[PDB]
Amino acid sequence: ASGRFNTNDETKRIVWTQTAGHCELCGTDLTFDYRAGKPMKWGEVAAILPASPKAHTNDTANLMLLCPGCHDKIDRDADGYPENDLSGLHQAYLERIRLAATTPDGGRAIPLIVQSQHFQTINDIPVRDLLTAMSAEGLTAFDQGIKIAFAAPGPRGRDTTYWQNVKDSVQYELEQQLKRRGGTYGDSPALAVVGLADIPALMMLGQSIGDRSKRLIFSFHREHLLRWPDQSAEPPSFLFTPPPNGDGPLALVLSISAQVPVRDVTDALPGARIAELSIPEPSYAMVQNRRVIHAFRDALQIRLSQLEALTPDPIHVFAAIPAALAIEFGALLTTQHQHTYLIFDRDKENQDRFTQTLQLGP
Amino acid sequence: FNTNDETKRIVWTQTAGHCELCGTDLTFDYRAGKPMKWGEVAAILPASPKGPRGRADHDAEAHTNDTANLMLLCPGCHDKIDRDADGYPENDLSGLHQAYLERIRLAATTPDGGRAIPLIVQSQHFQTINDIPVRDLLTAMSAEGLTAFDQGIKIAFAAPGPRGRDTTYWQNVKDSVQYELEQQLKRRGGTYGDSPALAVVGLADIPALMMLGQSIGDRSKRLIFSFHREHLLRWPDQSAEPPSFLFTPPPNGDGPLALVLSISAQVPVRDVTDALPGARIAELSIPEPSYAMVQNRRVIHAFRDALQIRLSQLEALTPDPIHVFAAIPAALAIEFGALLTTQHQHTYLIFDRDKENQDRFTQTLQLGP
Amino acid sequence: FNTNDETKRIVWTQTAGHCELCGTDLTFDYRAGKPMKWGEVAAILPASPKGPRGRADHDAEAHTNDTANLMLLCPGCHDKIDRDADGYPENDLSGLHQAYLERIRLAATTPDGGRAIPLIVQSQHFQTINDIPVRDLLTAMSAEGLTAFDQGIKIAFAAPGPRGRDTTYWQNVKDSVQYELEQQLKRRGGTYGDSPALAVVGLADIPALMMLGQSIGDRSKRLIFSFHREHLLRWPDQSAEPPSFLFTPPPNGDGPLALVLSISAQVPVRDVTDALPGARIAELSIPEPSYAMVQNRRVIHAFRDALQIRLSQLEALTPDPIHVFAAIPAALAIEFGALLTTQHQHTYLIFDRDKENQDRFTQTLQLGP
Amino acid sequence: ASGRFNTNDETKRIVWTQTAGHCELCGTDLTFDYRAGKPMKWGEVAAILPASPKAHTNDTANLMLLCPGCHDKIDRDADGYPENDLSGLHQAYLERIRLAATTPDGGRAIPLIVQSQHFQTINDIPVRDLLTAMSAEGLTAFDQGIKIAFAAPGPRGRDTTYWQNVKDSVQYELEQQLKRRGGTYGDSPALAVVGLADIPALMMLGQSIGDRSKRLIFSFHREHLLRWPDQSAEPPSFLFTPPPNGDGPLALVLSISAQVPVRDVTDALPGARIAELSIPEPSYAMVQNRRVIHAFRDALQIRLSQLEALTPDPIHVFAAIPAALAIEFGALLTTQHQHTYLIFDRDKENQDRFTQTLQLGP
DNA sequence: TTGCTCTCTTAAGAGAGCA
DNA sequence: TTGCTCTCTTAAGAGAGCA
Ligand SMILES: Nc1nc2c(ncn2[C@@H]2O[C@@H]3COP(=O)(O)O[C@@H]4[C@H](O)[C@@H](COP(=O)(O)O[C@H]3[C@H]2O)O[C@H]4n2cnc3c(N)ncnc32)c(=O)[nH]1
Ligand SMILES: Nc1nc2c(ncn2[C@@H]2O[C@@H]3COP(=O)(O)O[C@@H]4[C@H](O)[C@@H](COP(=O)(O)O[C@H]3[C@H]2O)O[C@H]4n2cnc3c(N)ncnc32)c(=O)[nH]1
Ligand SMILES: Nc1nc2c(ncn2[C@@H]2O[C@@H]3COP(=O)(O)O[C@@H]4[C@H](O)[C@@H](COP(=O)(O)O[C@H]3[C@H]2O)O[C@H]4n2cnc3c(N)ncnc32)c(=O)[nH]1
Ligand SMILES: Nc1nc2c(ncn2[C@@H]2O[C@@H]3COP(=O)(O)O[C@@H]4[C@H](O)[C@@H](COP(=O)(O)O[C@H]3[C@H]2O)O[C@H]4n2cnc3c(N)ncnc32)c(=O)[nH]1
Ligand SMILES: [Zn+2]
Ligand SMILES: [Zn+2]
Ligand SMILES: [Zn+2]
Ligand SMILES: [Zn+2]
Repeated sequence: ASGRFNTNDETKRIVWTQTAGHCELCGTDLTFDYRAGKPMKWGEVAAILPASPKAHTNDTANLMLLCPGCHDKIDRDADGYPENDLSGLHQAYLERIRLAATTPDGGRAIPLIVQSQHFQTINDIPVRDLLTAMSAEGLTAFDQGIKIAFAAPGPRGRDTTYWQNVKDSVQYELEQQLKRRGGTYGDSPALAVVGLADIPALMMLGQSIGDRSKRLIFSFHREHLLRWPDQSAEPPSFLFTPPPNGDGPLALVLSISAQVPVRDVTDALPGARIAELSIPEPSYAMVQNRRVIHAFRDALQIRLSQLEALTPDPIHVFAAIPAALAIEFGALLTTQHQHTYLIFDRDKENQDRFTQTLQLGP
Repeated sequence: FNTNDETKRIVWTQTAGHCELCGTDLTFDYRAGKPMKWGEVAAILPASPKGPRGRADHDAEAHTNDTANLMLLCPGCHDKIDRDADGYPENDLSGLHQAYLERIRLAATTPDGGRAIPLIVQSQHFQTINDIPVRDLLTAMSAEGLTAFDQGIKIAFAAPGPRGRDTTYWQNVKDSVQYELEQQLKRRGGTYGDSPALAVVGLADIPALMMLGQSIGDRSKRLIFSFHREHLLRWPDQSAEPPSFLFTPPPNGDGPLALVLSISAQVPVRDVTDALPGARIAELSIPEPSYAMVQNRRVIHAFRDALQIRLSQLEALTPDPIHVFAAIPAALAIEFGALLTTQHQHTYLIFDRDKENQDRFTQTLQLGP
Repeated sequence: FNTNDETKRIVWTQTAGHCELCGTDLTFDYRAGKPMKWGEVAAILPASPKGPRGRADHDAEAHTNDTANLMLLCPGCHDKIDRDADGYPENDLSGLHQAYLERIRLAATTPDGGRAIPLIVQSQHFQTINDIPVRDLLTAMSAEGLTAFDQGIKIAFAAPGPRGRDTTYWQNVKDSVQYELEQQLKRRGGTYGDSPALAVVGLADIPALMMLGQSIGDRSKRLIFSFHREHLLRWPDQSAEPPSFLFTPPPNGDGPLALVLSISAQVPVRDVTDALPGARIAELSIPEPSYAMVQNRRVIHAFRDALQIRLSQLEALTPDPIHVFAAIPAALAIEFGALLTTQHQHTYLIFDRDKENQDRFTQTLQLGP
Repeated sequence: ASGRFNTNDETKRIVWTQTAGHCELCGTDLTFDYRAGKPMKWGEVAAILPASPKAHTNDTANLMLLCPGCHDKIDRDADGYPENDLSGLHQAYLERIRLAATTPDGGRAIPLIVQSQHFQTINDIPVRDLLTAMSAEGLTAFDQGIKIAFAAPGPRGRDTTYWQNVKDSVQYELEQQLKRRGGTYGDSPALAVVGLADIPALMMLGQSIGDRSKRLIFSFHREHLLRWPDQSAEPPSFLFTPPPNGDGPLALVLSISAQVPVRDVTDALPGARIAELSIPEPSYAMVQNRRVIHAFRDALQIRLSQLEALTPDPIHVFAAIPAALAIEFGALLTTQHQHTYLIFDRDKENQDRFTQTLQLGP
């Protein structure tokens, strides 16, 4: 349409970069020639047009990149300016490109390693291993990682005070690091967390971090370490057997890492009515990727909704589950609603007898 | 063995002139104000096989101008990846490169979808951090073609005090929804015009989110978004078919009418009748209650349609208030509120789980006229 | 013409291995976890006279190892100053260089002064942004030798609602001072030990800051800091002599006893008697009321001593409450509160300016037993 | 004392850098030899000692730099480890060095230029000029500056609605940019602001920004532009003449840029009782540095405390003051306390007649 | 078993005949 | 009046005789 707008080569380079080399009206990639091995004729495969009718109309930011076909459908005056205003559409297009181009700063993250004193001695997880696993997924620490070890219990054992001090220790550290807002919008950083400790302690870590913020669990794997064994693996089916009817105490057995024998459960809890969540082939190596953790939580909560409806009384939990799953179990039970859960764990200093160690509830 | 000028121009173009590893803008110096191209076109596999990530089986000449091997980096990111090859291996750099490039391509091919005011409303009544990232809402908006003129509004309720969610707490929630939000929309009004749509995501007390919905319904157009435990602000599955919303009508009687919503979880009847003796329970539910069920916005719209039907039926049964006991996702709480704006002008008394009374349901806010 | 290794080692040493223009740590890569020296020793005046800031009268060889011409910079800051010489001229770069070096030298020669918990308490009752920077408190602490194990506690009151500073507002202020703060000190307790001192700075409602002082007095040791309109958290003048705190005793009578504090400004009597008819006014003042008068902590201590005297005298005059009308700096409001902890256990009724009643003084909080 | 701890050269370089090359117990600069032209003997002028008695005792971060004199007063075992723990003192010393080394990120800042439509046309202030003035003082923008121009008034004039829309426009922009927290501690950025507009509008900008945050005013100077004329200049004395006694309206004349004639004040305000704040030599060029602005505010508030005490009635303001001073005047009057001020300004389209244009108050 | 001199590597702008 | 080839500049690590 009538005239054409003139641009020097420097202006062309600027407009091509801020648009990512696509037509702003149809989205066609105007670098097709290069992708094909043909030389780029930058000034032939694109037209540059001011977005507004004819004193910043020529400022680079108010200049548009269009393919020739879309440029030909634009009515223009003898100077190459549009007759109708496309400023809104153009500024919107630039905004979508910037949001995508700035997405890497959405990775700002706090590293957090939590261990028992025992696994810290036998199987220390250094910050370096968490950082490289974080980096490969786009999660970017900006300061020193938090590396915590759960305090050893005194004579009173792991009583309510012990567990409340654990939760305060973890949350004090997290909140200080979650004040370190940054990036394009001032968002709090993401949390990148790995745990290796007894299952009740790991559930208390889940109680501490919750599941209502940008948070990514990582997992320590005997063979693959902090790297995910297989990003393309599909989560397994989580099989459920419902509890028999009766008045005995309700028990939830989680047979994920291994098959828990019923006799060990009824030894610790006489009269137990066992409901069980299992997978077809229990294995210590089952946490192939993060989706497995998400799938476990989804299946678990579906069944806890059924079990909590069955009775007002506590649900007694006997879990053989991987560490990353134990954290997600704790984080799931952080709504306002609180059913009473009594967590049993095997005491390795008392011939692996299931022992009640933790209570979650109102 | 140098990268030619056409290829460097392509690298700058397909990355939009930002660092692929940290997102900083490399086309301008914001400190002193001069346009400048201060990035570096960086090689993943080096020319020298002795360099970082060096390999003997790498034909350097066959890849000098291969943009699969060339990243736009700030000088600092570039200096670090060349000093720590084991920490920044080829396969990890290549995957981040391809992922960065694909996000830009998808933004460039997304058609304009209009404008909206981003609105985040979140509570502090959990015993854990609760925080919706702004970037993630803006990104979900952008995936649908929606842009905004600023990063929008973010309201965080004051936390409960030493007495829990008491009368003062709920006064404060009201003031946040009915005064603070309105004052911030007024200020930003003008930039967005006469009737700007609100792109809204909530994660807050269920009675609060119902009050928000009522307040924003009608007054403004609305595009609902949802926070999801696995997918955050991204819709889990745009192809998922909504579930069936099963309704159970109340028994006949003179007892108080209760509307139970069992969507996130099965609400036990014993807990309703303990709070409201003689309750005549009507229930909306899905076949498999689950926290994860908000798969796409069509799920939200199907809930609305199913409940709009049932609410008019229940208000006919009696002129006395309807008592709500709801285990529902946060986005559905907002939609429930929006149904009560001007049409369903019956009094609704909202019950909620009370951590100060052993998880019993107690009465919180009254909605309606 | 290259900088020798000894001089580069000096540059890295005197800058503590951080970028002199942006403060980033250049001794470590936090993303992937490897110690690495990723900075650059940069020349202000270049070797080539054609380069950025180039000059013909610069003997490059006489300055190759002159640390007055050499800055430790990140690669990005370095790349920008070399691309915009007019935006980053020699005289501006040299001044920032010398200022960076002198701050490090002063920190290194500051003797250890102990530990303290940083505590910021601020309101939202102004019609403008109100925000005390954390860095500035930590820096004032460090100038006195005080360090902390974390950046400390920062409490921001909820803003007034649509009814102004009503009963709900003051309940919330109380909960912030008496529950939120105590819960955060409990959590951080253990790291700081049995009796950790609080390095406290307030900028909040005068009655709130008095309530804070009462709550923190005795319970904990205290190092008071002050926000100043010109100097921020830095003491304006450590050599300034405190002013004389002039006291005017109340007239004899049976009327209500009023304590007027005219330190920031002269409180008009008409405004006291309008709020409290029959008031018998005692007044503490300085010769020249001014918002700027908190020149150093000795000024604060002199106010405390002057007022401790007068408060015991006034409580003897009558067992009925003392009515406070105060135009005082925020740090003195905190100290007033601390005097009322366990010693002055008389009832004090705090009046404040009310924007909802045309700037009249109205009653707010009651302090005491 | 007995043994000595051994370090390789790489460890020495790390310890010297994290301590800034000073003795951690006495603060002596151990780079004295270099400053004198003598070669550095790094291993002779300093000793490196673990801070804690004898498994991170040898980690670089737990290693101390001491001068030989202070090292000799440390009792050590045969391995060179201290017998008493200096970990607390050492970690404190490192913390003070880091706080100083990170001080440049305390400069993160939002640029803000505010102008009238008139001065935007006649004397546009580009962002570049503000940025370079910011940069020279250590203030560092991270995104595009805000550049606002006050809306022209409609038929109703600059009424209360006009002025409330100004204040909302300014505060909306500021607060969005003050969400861009960052740096070491998550602080909101500093505001760097320059105004060039009519004095009432500039006072409304001061009402919008306040004086209770990290904020630095800049000033446009006819000769020196946005750069300060003279950083070493001492502020002038601000002379005050008190108002005569009577019942007429109270007027505050500010004769800073120029001497305001009394007849112009009494023409606009019959019966005016004039109090005046002036300097010895009024001049358009008087804003030599930022301390001048601070000094003006301190002197002004001292006198406003006197005048507001004199009468409950409004104070009528007739100001010939520089633009930067007009902003600080507006920001001063943002406490909870509010006396009524009526601002008169010369109407350049009505032969420069002083005209009441703005009211500040409860 | 540094711990000084000189070569090497990687990025960039500059400019020189020509398009 | 780019708009490809080759030289130039600035930083760094590497390593080679020697300390
Ligand atoms: N076989 C079996 N195991 C049972 C039974 N009843 C309970 N369990 C417990 O389940 C866990 C299974 O081992 P895991 O490696 O899959 O998960 C553990 C667990 O989450 C956490 C703490 O260890 P532990 O107390 O031994 O719990 C073990 C078992 O007692 O950390 C995980 N963990 C432990 N070591 C590692 C490691 N090297 N790598 C990764 N994760 C680890 C029952 O009947 N049978
Ligand atoms: N399981 C269960 N929950 C019940 C029962 N009776 C009442 N409830 C309440 O329903 C909500 C279910 O959690 P949700 O995540 O599906 O939805 C909540 C809700 O819309 C809002 C506020 O949370 P809350 O007050 O805890 O209400 C919770 C429960 O108390 O926000 C949603 N929400 C909370 N956490 C998240 C999260 N991490 N991600 C997304 N949305 C969230 C009953 O019997 N059983
Ligand atoms: N001029 C004047 N002020 C009066 C009168 N009657 C009562 N007042 C109140 O005194 C305070 C004086 O301001 P200040 O800055 O010296 O101290 C305040 C005060 O300690 C706290 C809360 O502010 P506010 O409620 O406005 O109380 C203001 C006034 O209403 O914080 C201090 N504070 C406020 N702003 C700042 C700031 N920018 N920098 C530092 N401290 C600040 C009366 O007749 N006249
Ligand atoms: N001579 C004189 N001036 C009087 C009298 N009564 C009132 N005034 C006003 O004072 C201002 C003095 O000029 P300034 O340059 O020192 O400050 C102005 C003012 O702060 C703002 C708007 O300008 P204006 O409306 O002309 O106010 C002028 C006068 O009317 O911006 C400042 N300003 C204007 N132009 C510039 C500039 N080029 N550079 C810097 N600042 C400027 C009275 O009796 N006599
Ligand atoms: Zn097109
Ligand atoms: Zn980068
Ligand atoms: Zn830097
Ligand atoms: Zn010493």
